[PDB]
Amino acid sequence: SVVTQPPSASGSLGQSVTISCTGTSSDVGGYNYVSWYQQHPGKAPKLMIFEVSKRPSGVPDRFSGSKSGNTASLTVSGLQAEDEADYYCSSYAGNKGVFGGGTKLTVLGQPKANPTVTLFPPSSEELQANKATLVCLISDFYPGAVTVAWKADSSPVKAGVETTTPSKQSNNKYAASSYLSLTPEQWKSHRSYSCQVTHEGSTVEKTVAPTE
Amino acid sequence: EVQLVQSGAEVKKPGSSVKVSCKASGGTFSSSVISWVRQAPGQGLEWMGGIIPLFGSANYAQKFQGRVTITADESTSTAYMEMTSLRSEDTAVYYCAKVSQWALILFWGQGTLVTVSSASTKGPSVFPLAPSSKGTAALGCLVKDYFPEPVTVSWNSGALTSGVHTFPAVLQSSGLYSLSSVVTVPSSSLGTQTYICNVNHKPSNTKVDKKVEPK
Amino acid sequence: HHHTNLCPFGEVFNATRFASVYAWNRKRISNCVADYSVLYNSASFSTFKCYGVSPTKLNDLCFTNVYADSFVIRGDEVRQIAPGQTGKIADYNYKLPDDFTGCVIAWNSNNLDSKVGGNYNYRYRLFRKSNLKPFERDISTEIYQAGSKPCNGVEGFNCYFPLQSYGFQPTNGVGYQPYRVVVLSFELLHAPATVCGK
Amino acid sequence: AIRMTQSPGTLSLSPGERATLSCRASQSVSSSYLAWYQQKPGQAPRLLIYGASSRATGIPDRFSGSGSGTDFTLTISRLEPEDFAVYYCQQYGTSPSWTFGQGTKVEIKRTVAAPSVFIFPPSDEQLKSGTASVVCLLNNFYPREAKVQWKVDNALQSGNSQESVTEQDSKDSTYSLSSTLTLSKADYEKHKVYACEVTHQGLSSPVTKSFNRGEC
Amino acid sequence: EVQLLETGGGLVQPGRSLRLSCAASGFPFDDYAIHWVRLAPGKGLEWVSSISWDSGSIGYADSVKGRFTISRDNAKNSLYLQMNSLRAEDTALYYCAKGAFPGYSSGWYYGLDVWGQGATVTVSSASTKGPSVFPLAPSGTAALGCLVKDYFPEPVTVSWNSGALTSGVHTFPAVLQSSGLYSLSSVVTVPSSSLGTQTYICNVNHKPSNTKVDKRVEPK
Ligand SMILES: *[C@@H]1O[C@H](CO[C@@H]2O[C@@H](C)[C@@H](O)[C@@H](O)[C@@H]2O)[C@@H](O[C@@H]2O[C@H](CO)[C@@H](O[C@@H]3O[C@H](CO[C@H]4O[C@H](CO)[C@@H](O)[C@H](O)[C@@H]4O)[C@@H](O)[C@H](O[C@H]4O[C@H](CO)[C@@H](O)[C@H](O)[C@@H]4O[C@H]4O[C@H](CO)[C@@H](O)[C@H](O)[C@@H]4O)[C@@H]3O)[C@H](O)[C@H]2NC(C)=O)[C@H](O)[C@H]1NC(C)=O
Ligand SMILES: [Cl-]
Repeated sequence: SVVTQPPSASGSLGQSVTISCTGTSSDVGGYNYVSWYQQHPGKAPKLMIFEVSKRPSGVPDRFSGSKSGNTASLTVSGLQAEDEADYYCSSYAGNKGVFGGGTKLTVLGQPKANPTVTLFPPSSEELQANKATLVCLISDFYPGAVTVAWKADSSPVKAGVETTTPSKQSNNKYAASSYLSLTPEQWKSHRSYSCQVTHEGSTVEKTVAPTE
Repeated sequence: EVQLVQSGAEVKKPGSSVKVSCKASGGTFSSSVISWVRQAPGQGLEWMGGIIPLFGSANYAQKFQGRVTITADESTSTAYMEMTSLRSEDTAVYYCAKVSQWALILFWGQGTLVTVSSASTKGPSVFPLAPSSKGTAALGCLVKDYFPEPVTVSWNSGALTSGVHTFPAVLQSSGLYSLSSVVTVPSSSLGTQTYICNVNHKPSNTKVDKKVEPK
Repeated sequence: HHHTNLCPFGEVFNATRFASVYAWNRKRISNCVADYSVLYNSASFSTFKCYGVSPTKLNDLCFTNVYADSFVIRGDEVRQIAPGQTGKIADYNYKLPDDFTGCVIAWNSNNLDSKVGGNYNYRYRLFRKSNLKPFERDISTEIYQAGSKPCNGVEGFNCYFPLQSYGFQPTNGVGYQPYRVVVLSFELLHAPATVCGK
Repeated sequence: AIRMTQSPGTLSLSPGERATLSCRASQSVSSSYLAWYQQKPGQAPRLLIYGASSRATGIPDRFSGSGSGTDFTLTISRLEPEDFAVYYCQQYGTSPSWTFGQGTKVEIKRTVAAPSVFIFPPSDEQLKSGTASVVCLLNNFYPREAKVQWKVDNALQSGNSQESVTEQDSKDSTYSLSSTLTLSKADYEKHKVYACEVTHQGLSSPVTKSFNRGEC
Repeated sequence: EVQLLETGGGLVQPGRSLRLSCAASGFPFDDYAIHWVRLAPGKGLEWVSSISWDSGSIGYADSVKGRFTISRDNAKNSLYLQMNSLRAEDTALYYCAKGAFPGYSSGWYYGLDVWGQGATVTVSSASTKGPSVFPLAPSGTAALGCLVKDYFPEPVTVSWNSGALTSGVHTFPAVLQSSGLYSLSSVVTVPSSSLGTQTYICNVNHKPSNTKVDKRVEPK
């Protein structure tokens, strides 16, 4: 990366935050052609600023850009939840361009949301294939931190557990999933299996059974 | 930085010649068109001629082709206007005006008064313009036959300023100047108020106070 | 001394108004002499960059022809008036060749082009299909159809007018103030020497 | 030769009005080499505009120059008192060949005021020296046009009189004029009736003031 | 509308080659310049290559110079990127982007305002592996879905009822299992009363392995 950028930044809901972008005298410091891009998870980058401070049609006046030397800056005021995204700066560099390393913005002061949890037993098609997979789907929660625990009856389950890293969905909330691998014999050996989802000190527990 | 300084005023007798100078500072002299402009009293501006010092080829208006020669000296950045066979119609202020090839602005000197007259420095005679007996009356002073300009006229040592009209002097055919200064007062105060005009002529060191009384 | 005329450089550097960069003015200077010391001894210039010629040596050289291009651009754009440079102005407005021989002269003109009166509407070309060749001039004002619907000669959603004003009226930073630029191109060809120093 | 003719000769306006001065050229003149000058009485000309439209140092923005080809114009958007003066245009260039316009005088408009006329006999002390000066005074009139005819024994004089006019008065916007008839003592004693006749727009009829040499 | 669509992503072994394509519509391709920008995992946007309208001006980043070749066919409104000698660092999501105005560098001057969705390119010696699709049967709303288990590489695309069912649909990010295979599950929430009425069919598509499965999810 030729243009450095702080990996993260933060600010409170309704307040402001500044994201800097430091290059050299041949790109950011050589021209007034610094752009800013917003990328929400799963979407293409959106142009927010061009020529240091100009806004495309449709970009709110909460976003303003400035420059002072080799360091450009983006200021987001009236911080809202949808503002949580990645922000990259761009600059002409003489018959080429360059992007900053990128900055992940976190908007603090949000209401916590507990997750929705759905636990699926192994399908009859998978059991017929001498396989068994429990599926535990976790959605609609904020912030992203979450702890998943599997239980066979009331005792903890050791291995066969695969869990995502929580990621953001379309409505700026997090989603995660955990998979428990079992042999068909193990699945029918215990009376029930449980998925314990602990998030911000509160626990959600869903349970499935072979017979039920 | 650019500045044009002309030589001092001159008094020439008819038939003689005069060579006015114009020193330029600032480096734009050589690459300039340096002209001479003339303004006779009560008249407009008249371009006499000009020269480019790099080439030394002067050009002249038709009116001045005969008796005016314009030269330029690059070594000293000075232009000259020499006029021979001076006549009283040549009494004027003479300006050098210059245009650099690098700009469109014009640079002007301060002007050089050239008076063509055969008179020496002389103080003025002061005669009364007495108010007539036959609601406001007019009185004045005739300040006649002085050289050169100027004269100052006050009334009652500056205590009387309202209604005073001091006219610009005229160059008489004799070569001496003459001007009148009048004032209008109430005819009722002609016998009660004393009116004295104070003429001062610094070139000749002449102070004259004349009492203007009714006839 | 062979050509007995003074080069009329005044109507280039000293004009009341300059042209917009997209429609840059060019005056051809031929058969005349000029005391260039008046130029390179001036302190009124914030930019005096020569290429292929020494500024203090202009009186020692003779040239077959001299070209004087003049226009107004933003301050931060003056560095694009140089060989090898790129940018909105160099690509779409005024472009110097890689082998340019001449001088780029610029000075701040906020006092002339950003006066409280106004009416001086300086503009530039936002976009062009291909970059300008060196010393190419484009004064087209054709509305560009960037979308699917024909424009019929009016601005619109994807119907862009190719020119835009600089917006010099308000007070802005020095980098955003108007700068007058004169580009002297000295051509030493096989023709006789006409424009000399003195 | 190029001839620059200005119009009008005199421009009579009030403070706060807009002044439009014309400068016509006999040929096409480059607008890079046309200037305007302001001149107040007793002062050297003040460069106002150069290059058709550039303001010299210190010139207020209410002065604007324009035009091209053969028609040039100086516009004073709002006349201040200090603006009433004479304005010259000038054609120049990078060759020694310049011309000026004959000028335009911008003066204060005012109601017509007739002149008060006074005649003054030569003083006795002056007559001791052999010369007689007869002074005719035209006081506080408007407009400036006025005729002064000298009559000596009802014989109309010419060639022996000199006139002087004051500049327009800053208070009442009037002019004043003095005509001085000069005769030798020998001529002055040959004749009896001395009169100056004054013609002016503010007078229904020419006014004559006179005296008989020797009467009290 | 103005649009850019990338195609040609997939799996490729180190040292081998892969070709990307970008289709353009809604604007006059014939006089614009287009650029490629990639997004590597754990890194930021990186400019890759540019090409002018007439292919007269071509630029490359120093990381890809000598290995990538950009080219265009204005008659087909298409832009190509030939990627040779691919390394592990070349694994990224490759975007096709342009500026609002014509001009080679005008996308840098005024910004890249139209981007494509991107095309994933995965450089790995691991071989392709197609997924097994199992239904997740539902047991006044109910949640059903289907499980896309054990596949490589990313990504898979899941739709419901050939894309007719989009309301209530949530397809989750995939796990990278210790075995090295990805597993993912897509779930839709539907009203309880329509279980015996509406037919629910998940459409899994894993282009690397040419896998196209239509699995019906019905109650137990
Ligand atoms: C068209 O061209 C016109 C002519 O330009 C001149 O002539 C051409 C041939 C060429 O040589 C030019 O280089 C040359 O300037 C333009 O008119 C000229 O415009 C100039 C810039 O606007 C202007 O110069 C300024 O003048 C002021 C004041 O003048 C002095 O003299 C008068 C008497 O004549 C005194 O009453 C004053 O007190 C002044 O002393 C002057 O202060 C400015 O100079 C500053 O900068 C200089 C270096 O560039 C310094 O030498 C100087 O000290 C001064 O101060 C600097 O330093 C200070 C610290 O000591 C600091 O405080 C300050 O901020 C400065 O940094 C300046 O030179 C000309 O006077 C003017 N000429 C005429 C005749 O009007 C015209 O603008 C052009 N028109 C267009 C449309 O382009
Ligand atoms: Cl003349």
